[PDB]
Amino acid sequence: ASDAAPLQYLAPYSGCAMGEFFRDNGKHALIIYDDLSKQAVAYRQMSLLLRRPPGREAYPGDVFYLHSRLLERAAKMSESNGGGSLTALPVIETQAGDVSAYIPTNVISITDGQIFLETELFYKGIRPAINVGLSVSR
Amino acid sequence: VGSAAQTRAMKQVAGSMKLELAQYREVAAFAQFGSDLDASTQQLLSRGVRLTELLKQGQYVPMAIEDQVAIIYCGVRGHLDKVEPSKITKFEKEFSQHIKTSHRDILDTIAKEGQISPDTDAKLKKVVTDFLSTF
Amino acid sequence: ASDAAPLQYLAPYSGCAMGEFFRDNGKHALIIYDDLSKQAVAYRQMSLLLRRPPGREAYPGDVFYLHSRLLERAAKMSESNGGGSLTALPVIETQAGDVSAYIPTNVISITDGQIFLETELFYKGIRPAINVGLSVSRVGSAAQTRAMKQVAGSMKLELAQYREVAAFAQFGSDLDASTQQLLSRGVRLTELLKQGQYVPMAIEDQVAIIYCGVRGHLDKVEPSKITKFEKEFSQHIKTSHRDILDTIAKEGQISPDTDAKLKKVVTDFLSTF
Amino acid sequence: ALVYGQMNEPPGARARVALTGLTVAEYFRDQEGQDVLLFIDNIFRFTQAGSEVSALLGRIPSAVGYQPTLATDMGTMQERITTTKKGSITSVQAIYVPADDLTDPAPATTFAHLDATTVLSRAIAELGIYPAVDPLDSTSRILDPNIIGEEHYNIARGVQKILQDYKSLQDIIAILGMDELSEEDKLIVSRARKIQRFLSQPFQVAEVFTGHAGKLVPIKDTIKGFKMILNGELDHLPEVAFYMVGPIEEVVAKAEKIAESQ
Amino acid sequence: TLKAVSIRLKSVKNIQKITQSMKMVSAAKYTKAERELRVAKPYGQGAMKFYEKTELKGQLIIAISSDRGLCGAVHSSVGRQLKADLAANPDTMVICVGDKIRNILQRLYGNNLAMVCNDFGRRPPVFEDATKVARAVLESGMEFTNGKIVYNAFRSVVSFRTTDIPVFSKNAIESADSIAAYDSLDSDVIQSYVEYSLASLIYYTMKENATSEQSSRMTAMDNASKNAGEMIDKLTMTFNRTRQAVITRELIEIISGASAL
Amino acid sequence: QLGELGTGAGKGGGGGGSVRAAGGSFGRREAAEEERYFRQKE
Amino acid sequence: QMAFTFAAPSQVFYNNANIRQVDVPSFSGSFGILPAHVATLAVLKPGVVTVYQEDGSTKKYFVSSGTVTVNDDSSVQVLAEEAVPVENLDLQAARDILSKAQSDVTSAGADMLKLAEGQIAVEVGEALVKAAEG
Repeated sequence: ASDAAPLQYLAPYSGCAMGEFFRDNGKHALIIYDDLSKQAVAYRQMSLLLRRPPGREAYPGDVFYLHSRLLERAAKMSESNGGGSLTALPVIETQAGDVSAYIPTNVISITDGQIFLETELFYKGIRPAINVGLSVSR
Repeated sequence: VGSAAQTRAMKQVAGSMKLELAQYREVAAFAQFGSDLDASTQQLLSRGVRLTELLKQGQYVPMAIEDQVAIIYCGVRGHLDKVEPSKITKFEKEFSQHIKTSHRDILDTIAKEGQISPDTDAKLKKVVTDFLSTF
Repeated sequence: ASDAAPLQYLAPYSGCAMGEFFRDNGKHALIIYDDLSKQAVAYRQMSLLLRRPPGREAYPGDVFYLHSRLLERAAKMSESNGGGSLTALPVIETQAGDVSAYIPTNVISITDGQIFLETELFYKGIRPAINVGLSVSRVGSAAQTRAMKQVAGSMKLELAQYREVAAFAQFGSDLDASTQQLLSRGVRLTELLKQGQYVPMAIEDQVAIIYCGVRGHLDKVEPSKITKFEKEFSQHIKTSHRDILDTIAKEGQISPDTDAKLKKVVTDFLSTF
Repeated sequence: ALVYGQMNEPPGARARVALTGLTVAEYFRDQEGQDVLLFIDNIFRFTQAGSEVSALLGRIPSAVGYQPTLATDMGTMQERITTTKKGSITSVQAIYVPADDLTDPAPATTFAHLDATTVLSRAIAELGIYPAVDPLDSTSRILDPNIIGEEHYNIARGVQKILQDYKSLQDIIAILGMDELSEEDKLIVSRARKIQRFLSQPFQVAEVFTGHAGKLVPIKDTIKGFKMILNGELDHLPEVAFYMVGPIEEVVAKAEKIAESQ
Repeated sequence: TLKAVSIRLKSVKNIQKITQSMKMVSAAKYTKAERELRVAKPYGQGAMKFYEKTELKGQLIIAISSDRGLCGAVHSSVGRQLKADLAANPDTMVICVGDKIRNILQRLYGNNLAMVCNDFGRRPPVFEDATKVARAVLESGMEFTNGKIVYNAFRSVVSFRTTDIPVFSKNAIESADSIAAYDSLDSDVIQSYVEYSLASLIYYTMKENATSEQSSRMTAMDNASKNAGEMIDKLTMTFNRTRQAVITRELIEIISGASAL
Repeated sequence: QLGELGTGAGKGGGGGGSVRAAGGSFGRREAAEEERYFRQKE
Repeated sequence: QMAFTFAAPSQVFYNNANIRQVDVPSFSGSFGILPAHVATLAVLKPGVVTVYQEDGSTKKYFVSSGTVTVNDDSSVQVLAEEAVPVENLDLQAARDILSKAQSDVTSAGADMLKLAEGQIAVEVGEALVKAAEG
């Protein structure tokens, strides 16, 4: 949080490149973006300081392409490409359990399913507080 | 514009309809939890339900002003209180046919007068009761 | 409103400097800004036309600084500075009760307490329509006399208890005796705070009438006759029992001996009343 | 030490005065090796001043009118408040929530840095319990059986569970009465009222306004005292003996003094 | 819009306050009523013991209700059971205690309504009201051989069952097969015992019905307050989202107008 | 279609308390019970 | 083995408790009950129901009206209108109501219904006089 917004914007792509080394060399890598909601805030700061037109919740229009070009690099390769893979676990923080907000709905439309964690289940002592009915694996 | 945009026959029957729909609006809410109602209130509720089903109309079939006035006049004078609302449309076609080829003198009388006289009101009510007996 | 926007923006600072003359010379001044909402509109007009960067609701970024540097000049000066004072009563008009709007949010943060007024309470007969549960005074009872602090502490506690059980009083008639007592007392105290316009009353009259409210002297009277009791019993103690008022003024409070004398006066008056 | 960035100051002064107080606290950490306390009041006015500065500089505001650099402005200040190898700075920050909305960008950015929470409730103060900390609404991240200890965590969870049962039984007592579940809920309500009284404590800085000498309870005395109340070892003492006394030895000494005076 | 959510949130908040106030009042009445039901239940057990021992099998129908409505599904389901009686005994006169049963059943079987008691429900049921109904059955002179009383049984706090307690006549009691085993039977003894057993069964149902009605109203307001509380929380989050969206959208419009110059 | 009483302030039919201003179905319930009482009186 | 169900609209006294003897004042004669009694039923009258449990304890319960039923399964169901122990009663109050009843009888005149009510209160008052003074 003390680092500049361009550093927080660049860091998911830097880690993805380090994970894409294992994917393209026949090995398998797991990557965790903790969290992409803060990277969208850092990118919104860069966009607003560049006088770009704000949209929904003052986010730029390419905040979907910000995460889509990142997460699409997590793929399972064919045997002619070495057979490696990259697995992505993006993290999104909601506000009062609102998965209908702009940024979480963008990432849900990108990823292959979401694991939803409930505040109500977390208060009751259920850990991990995974919502079974609202967790999808495509 | 109000009633100035209506003809004399329509203004006579739409004013009474607007009063009855206002009275029906006061008493239409009783179906939520009410069970026992006054006989005059039940008649107002039944007539207003007929009027709400009277305002329904299919697509691409606009009806003439004389047909609209005659059907609304029957709706607000209690001529449809004995008819189930599901058969209002069937009555709207068949009864209008009955007063078209047989009682066309009455239509000419209303057209020349421009309104509904009490004698013409009694004549139309007798045709309605005769048609409902045949219905 | 016919004056230019710079004149409407500059008027609170001009009046504050006039009140600061009394503050710096050892005297006490009261300044009313009626109202600061329109002064912020005038300052917004100048800033927008000077091509200054607009913010929330098109207000400039230094509109908090506009009202804070005005309202911080209301101070109670030290005894080495002459002991003068300047008291500010800013007025803010809110839109449909939205106290979270930008300009009301700023002035609420600056000031030392608020006096909320509602139109719903206004048409219920509560005039002045002060919301007791919402209005705050951060200085507390340090700004009250000994007699007023003695009685308003019990009145605040009783009115808080009445608002807790105010839901039952609307329909509940077969309640317990304690809840009926709490709602009946709060009705007397709510009717007690009603006051006409352009008729302020002295602190002795205010303390006496709310002493009768919180000591159960009004539980036997109807709420519609509370206002008539407020004026007539005040006359009954201003020209027939002046010795009790002298003792209260001499000691600054109500002793239990003076409490017993007031109880006998109320009982004798309510026999006549 | 006070730095006092006042309200009648320009937004640049109010935005930087949290950095001024942080600099004084950083000297006591780095150049003295101490555990420093930093009090920020108010942290919302730090955010508000930064929003005014960005509006003055002409930057396009972010959502709900805040500055585009809101997370970085908060993050740059809050990341200097940490434990280093020389010392630490612990920050207690007064928090204002605008429009009672916890999803507002100013509290939502602030809550990402908080490690605890101390809620001062006026309802607790109306019961005469001082300090008026709400025992259930006050949270902490380090309330886990790895940072504070197993006995600390279990006693804290038991105290919270007892007070939650008291809250769930208060309406039942208010409707029916004290006669419920024979002497099981009577034991729970007796312990819970003893817990609420034992949370109160006299303060040394207020010992001339109240007359009660202040107490500084060590952590082991607190854990031992609340373990005794949870185990029912003090069911024969009045609840008044648990009020405004620091250690649990003060409780039994006060109960003995009551028994001697009676 | 923001105004529509604010108006709706204010209304639901007032609904929760009323239902919470109703829940506290109805819980107080239910606590008092169940306290007296704890002693007035074996009173009905002893009264029904004689009719159980005779094993007599079945006109008149007693319906127990109250003028205080909106207590749940009490008067609706009891009237529904009464409607099933109208499909089973269409020629049976029914004596109702409460206007709600009269309102529901007058449209269907207004020709088979003997009398409807009103101005009842606000007061707790005591024996004098039971004797008023008992004297009403006697002095009316209406012919009846068998009969039953419709009331809401008190199964539990959240569950109430609509059952029937059979009530016979003096003439039917004399004609009973097992009544010959009971001795000291003459006209005056049977007549007085029957007209007091009736006033002991009516008192038993009135205590069961009152406790069941207060319990149903208590759990209905409890469900209403919880549901209004959940609706307040969702409307508060919707209000906060809409308030933030309005501020952001209005500022973007001002910025776009400022940048286009 | 007539703007039934209690459906909402400015939404065709309504006007009054918070429930009637909010409309929906509780405003319909308020209008139904009130009009039933005053029709019984008349 | 004699199940006792002595209840009242106000209070409840016994619930299936084994009692050696209960003597009941009924309209068919002020008879007594022992376990496995005669299958019968009778109507209570103003008088002193007595309870003699398995321990021989004597308890007096004055009632004002009611019903008494003994079934073939040795089950006793005595229901009374207002059953109270006689110790919380006053003989002076009993004669005061009795004198009031006598005034009602004398002032009844042609009011035969009021004459019956005076006679009824006379029976209740005389029952309580013997109850309280015994």
